[PDB]
Amino acid sequence: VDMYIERAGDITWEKDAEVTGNSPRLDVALDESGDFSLVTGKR
Amino acid sequence: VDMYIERAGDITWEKDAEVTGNSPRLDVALDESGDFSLVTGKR
Amino acid sequence: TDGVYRVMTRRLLGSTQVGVGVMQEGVFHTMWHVTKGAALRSGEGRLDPYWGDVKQDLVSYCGPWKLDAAWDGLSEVQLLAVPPGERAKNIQTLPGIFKTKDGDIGAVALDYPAGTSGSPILDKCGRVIGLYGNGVVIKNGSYVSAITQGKR
Amino acid sequence: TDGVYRVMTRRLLGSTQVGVGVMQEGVFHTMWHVTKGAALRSGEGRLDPYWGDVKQDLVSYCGPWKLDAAWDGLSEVQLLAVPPGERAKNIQTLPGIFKTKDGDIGAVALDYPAGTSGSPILDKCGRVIGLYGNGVVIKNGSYVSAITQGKRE
Ligand SMILES: [Cl-]
Repeated sequence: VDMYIERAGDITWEKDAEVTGNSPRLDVALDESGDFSLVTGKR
Repeated sequence: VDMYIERAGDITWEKDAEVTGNSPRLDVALDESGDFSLVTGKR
Repeated sequence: TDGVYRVMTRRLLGSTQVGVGVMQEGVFHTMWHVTKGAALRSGEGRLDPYWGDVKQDLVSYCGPWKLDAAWDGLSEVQLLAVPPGERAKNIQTLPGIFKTKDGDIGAVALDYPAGTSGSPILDKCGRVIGLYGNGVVIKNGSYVSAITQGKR
Repeated sequence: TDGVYRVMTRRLLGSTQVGVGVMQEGVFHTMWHVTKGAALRSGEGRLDPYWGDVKQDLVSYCGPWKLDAAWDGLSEVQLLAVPPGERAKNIQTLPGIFKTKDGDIGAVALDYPAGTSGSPILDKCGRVIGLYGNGVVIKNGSYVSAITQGKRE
C-alpha cells in the first residue's frame, strides 16, 4: 500500500459559521464490526 | 519531474473576508527570465 | 505538526483521498476503516499504528489515543469537514443522539461523501470531541454520523 | 473539473506541494516556474503544456490561456491563497501598482511561502484576474506579488 497523509490545515473553531443539520434521536445498534444499525454507515 | 495535481476546492469570493495588506507603489524592472527587480520573487 | 490531515493514496491519475485524520501530541488519529491498520507515508517517514479498536472504528499512530474532549450533551459543535477534492469547511450544528441499548452517543446530522471520515468534530474551545464518519444512513437517504471519541 | 488545484510532487517519503493552479474551461493555468513545462498527472490523465511564457511566468495545459478578467484599478480583490500544508484562505486587499517602463500592472502586498505560487486572485464576481506568486522582496523583507494575467488567444 502507498497510503500517505498530507497536512490540510489548522484545527480551529470558526466564529459565525454556517449552522445546519437537525438533532435526531435514533435507536441504533452497534455490531462487533463497528457497523451501526437502525432500530454503509462508514464514509 | 513526477508532478501531479489534486483538486483543492471551488473558486469563490468570500463575503467579509480578512482584509489586510498595504497598497504599494513600486518602480520595478522585469527581465527575460521573468524576474522582477527593484528600482527570490517567485514563491 | 499538529493539525488536520488528508489521508491520501498514490494513484496513476495522481492521488485519491480515502480519509481524514487528526495529529495531536505526535499521535495521528483517524478511523480504523480508513487505513485498516496499514502503515502511512508522511513527511517524517513511516508512521506505524499503535492502538486500534475495530468496533469503535478508531486507530492511533505513533502513540496511544490522545483525544479526550467530550460533547457536553447541551452545546452546539462544529464539524471541520475535509471532503475529497473540496475545501475544508466548518459546519456548526446541535448534535442529536444515538440511543444505543448500551448508552447514549451524540450524533451530527451532517452528510459528507466517502473520504471525509476522520474529520474532527470540535467544541467551542476547539478541542476535538470526536471524529466524523461512522454512523447510519436514515430512511430518507441522509447520513447521520456518531461523534466517535476514544479512551485516553 | 473547474476549481483551484494543488500542484504536488512525488517524494521518496510522501509528497510536497510545489505550487497552485486554476482549472477553467478544460485548461489548467499555473506559473511557469512552478512546473517548468513538465507534464502533470491528473484525474484526466497526463496533461501536457499548450502555451508558455517564461517572461510572463505563465503556462497553460490542454489549451490556450483562458483567464481573462482584469483588475478594475480601483476595486478590492481577494487572494485565494492555497499554501502548502495549510487550508485555503481568502484574503481581501486593495492592490498597489508595479510601474514598468513599458506599462502598468497591479500588485498585491500579501506574503505567503514558496509553494503558494499559482493561487488565484479574484474579483467580486469570482473570476481569476491573475495568479499570485511572482514579484519582489521589499527592503523590509515583506513580499509583494504582481497580479500576473495572461493574454487569451
Ligand atoms: Cl482548505
